[PDB]
Amino acid sequence: ASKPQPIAAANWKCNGSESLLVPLIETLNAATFDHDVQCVVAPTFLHIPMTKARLTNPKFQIAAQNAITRSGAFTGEVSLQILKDYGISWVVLGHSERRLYYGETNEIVAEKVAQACAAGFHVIVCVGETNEEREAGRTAAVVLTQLAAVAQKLSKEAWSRVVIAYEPVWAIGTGKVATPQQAQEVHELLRRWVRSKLGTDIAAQLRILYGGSVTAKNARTLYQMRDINGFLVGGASLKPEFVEIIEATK
Amino acid sequence: ASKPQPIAAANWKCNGSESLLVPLIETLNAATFDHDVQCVVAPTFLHIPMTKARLTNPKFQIAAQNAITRSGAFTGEVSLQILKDYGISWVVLGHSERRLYYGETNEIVAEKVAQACAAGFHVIVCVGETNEEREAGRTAAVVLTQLAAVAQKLSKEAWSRVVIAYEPVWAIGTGKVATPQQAQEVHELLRRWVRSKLGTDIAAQLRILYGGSVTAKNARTLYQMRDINGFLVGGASLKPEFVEIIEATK
Ligand SMILES: O=S(=O)(O)CCCSc1nc2ccccc2s1
Repeated sequence: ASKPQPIAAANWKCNGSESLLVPLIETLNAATFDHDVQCVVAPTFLHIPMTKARLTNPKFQIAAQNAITRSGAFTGEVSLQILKDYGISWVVLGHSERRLYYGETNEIVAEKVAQACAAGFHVIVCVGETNEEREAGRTAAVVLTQLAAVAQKLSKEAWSRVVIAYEPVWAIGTGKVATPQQAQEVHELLRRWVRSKLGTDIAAQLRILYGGSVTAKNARTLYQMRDINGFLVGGASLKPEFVEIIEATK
Repeated sequence: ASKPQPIAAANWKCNGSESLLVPLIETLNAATFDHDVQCVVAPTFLHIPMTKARLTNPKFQIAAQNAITRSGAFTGEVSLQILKDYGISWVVLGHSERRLYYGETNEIVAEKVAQACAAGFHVIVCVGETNEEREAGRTAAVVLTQLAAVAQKLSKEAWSRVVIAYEPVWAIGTGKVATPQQAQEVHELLRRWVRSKLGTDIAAQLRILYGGSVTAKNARTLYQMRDINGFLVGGASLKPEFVEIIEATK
């Protein structure tokens, strides 16, 4: 029925410096919103400590940009347990960049999401087709296969901590945002699939966010679509306009 | 010639928590090392901040366990520039776990090392052959090709900030503890290659660290080997025992 609580998530990706983030964080702290909205900021692992120490806005949660399922002999990686111990309860998993550059198959992503949910994390699970896949008319087949791989490892209860982020690969950092119709069409497909497998309530309460060239200028029109519950913001999240994007979820 | 300054590096891998690392750090801080030695601790990115704010032992430098060549749209990753801005001047690259689980090829490792050196970092370059490769009699071909790949991208002057770590992946991967003799067998060929391809000066100043199983029990015997200049320690580097391992390089 009515839309669940919206989410405005910032993916700073592999960017940042203390001198840059300090002022940015202060802007976030001074920002107020008159509607219920879950704001999220995902710094690089290296910047999580300074962010957690400085960010005070209660409507904000800190998320890691990735994580592996187990602590151990995995040089260079950061596990969910390590993040949990540090007080981080949100995490982005399966980002297109990780599926494409760092060998994250649908199954690997699913294992990550499964362990994250079991660990009590709110997970922003990313899905999305490439330009070639959309041109070949494989969009639905692709995103449903990505989502299905994850769902198969989750229990019914786990969905209360699951968030889906649809980011068409052709819309990431290209300045070519999906039209409201294009986004709505996929969000519908995703939610309808979830409903067929998990029921009315879970499908209705599920937040499905759009990501890919989202800006303060195109955010409002996108958010008004019936099946869009917020955004995963890349480039514009490291700018002051990110506050306007949040306001766009009112 | 005499051995150059030894290095005792701790690779904490994907392990750590405030409760574990604080006591260990203060234990390292309390220890006093009378000889010339470069100590290194490589915490996960998440723990680098607490380590930098707490580590005081004068013999220590803090290193990252990995890094990518550039900042940008690489969700989950940390770039060399972000680390440098944070004040981290040491980095481990090409560790077997990344070459095996995260598809880091010789070219990828070589490129990372080249940009690292260009960025002014001291780099611990990891090389090593698997059990299969060793059983096929390919130890030399494998490790030297890995080393050659990185060597081709560097200039002679860069080696002053390069460090090689030999990982007997064949031993680690089979749950075995390589003997000082098996360790030295590879260090001998590694230095022979460096001596003939890069120069007598480079070979004499180059630290070639043993990255196999090192504990307070076998550290001294390993360091006694002619071509071993220290270690890249695993599990034991997370224990107070690491103090004795460092002392074994005297
Ligand atoms: O060479 S293989 O690909 O068969 C094994 C590589 C070791 S990676 C892994 N190590 C552990 C250890 C405990 C639990 C789960 C895992 S996955």
